[PDB]
Amino acid sequence: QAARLAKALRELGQTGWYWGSMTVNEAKEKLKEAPEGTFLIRDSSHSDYLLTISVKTSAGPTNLRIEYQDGKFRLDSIICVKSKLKQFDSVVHLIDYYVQMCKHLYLTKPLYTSAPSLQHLCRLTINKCTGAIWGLPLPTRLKDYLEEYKFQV
Amino acid sequence: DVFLMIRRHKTTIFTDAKESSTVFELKRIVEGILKRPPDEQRLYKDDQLLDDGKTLGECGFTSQTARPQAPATVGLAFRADDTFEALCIEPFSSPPELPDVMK
Amino acid sequence: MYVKLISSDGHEFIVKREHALTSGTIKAMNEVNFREIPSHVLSKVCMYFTYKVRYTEIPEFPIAPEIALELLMAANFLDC
Ligand code: NI
Ligand code: NI
Ligand code: NI
Repeated sequence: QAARLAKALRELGQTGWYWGSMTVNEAKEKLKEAPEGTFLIRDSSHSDYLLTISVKTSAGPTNLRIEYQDGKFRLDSIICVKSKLKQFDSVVHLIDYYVQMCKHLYLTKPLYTSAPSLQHLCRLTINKCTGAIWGLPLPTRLKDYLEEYKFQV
Repeated sequence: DVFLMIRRHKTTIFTDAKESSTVFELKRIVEGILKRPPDEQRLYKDDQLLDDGKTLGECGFTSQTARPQAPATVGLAFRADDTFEALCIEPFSSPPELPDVMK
Repeated sequence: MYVKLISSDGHEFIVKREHALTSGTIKAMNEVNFREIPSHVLSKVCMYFTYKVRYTEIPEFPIAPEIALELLMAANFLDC
């Protein structure tokens, strides 16, 4: 459990779109003029939840909390029908799942805190193309790097 | 700002300029780097020769069209004695075939 | 003000010195010759430098799959 949670929060730090202690008001101000689908993840200020997705809808920024229970992440079951909810060990996986599923929850482009490294941008690109890392013409160190973050967003 | 690649033969200059700045002013930038005066330069957008007095915006170099991550190409030709050389830009190298797994 | 970065195939990229310092490698080392980085990779590296400096709402940085593997190696080599 702590080992799994550690891996999940490490992935979340690698995204470049985790805003940590951002307040509710700060997120709305940040997403106010963003295109529809633009999203970020931040800490939830609510006792029952770890994280929140702040996302621009056509009607303004809105918030969807992420539950973390039994070592699994899932979207807010108070807002979404509990029975229709997929559970994930990884919260970046949760986000990636929904981003891809609309390529239900309309997520498109993340709001980066700062410019990602070129290395990381290359990783995203390679991830869009294959999961077969073992077959790539790269040194082991760079394969290890790809292995650390397998998501397309 | 408009983000540019000024290209001649096997030289490429990465630079930015205001949409409101002129072709001539861009030649002054080229002169500072490559040491050839404006009247020994011709600038192009594709095959279209660009007039000194036009702003970059009027030539079709807009902030939407010329981004940091995808700069617009300006071609550059120098004087070659009694004339101008033909506009010529050497292509960048070709990428290899994708690995199979990258399908 | 500017530096020259030369690809393996001999293309010369003239970029603002400030922008080039995005690479820890370049920062550590007027011209730099990259014997192992071809122009289809180096050109995109220079665009990365512009993008990173300009964004330090951050837009997407698109990379063609066909250059992604070489670009990764170059980025890792350049520490950027
Ligand atoms: Ni829902
Ligand atoms: Ni999972
Ligand atoms: Ni030529």
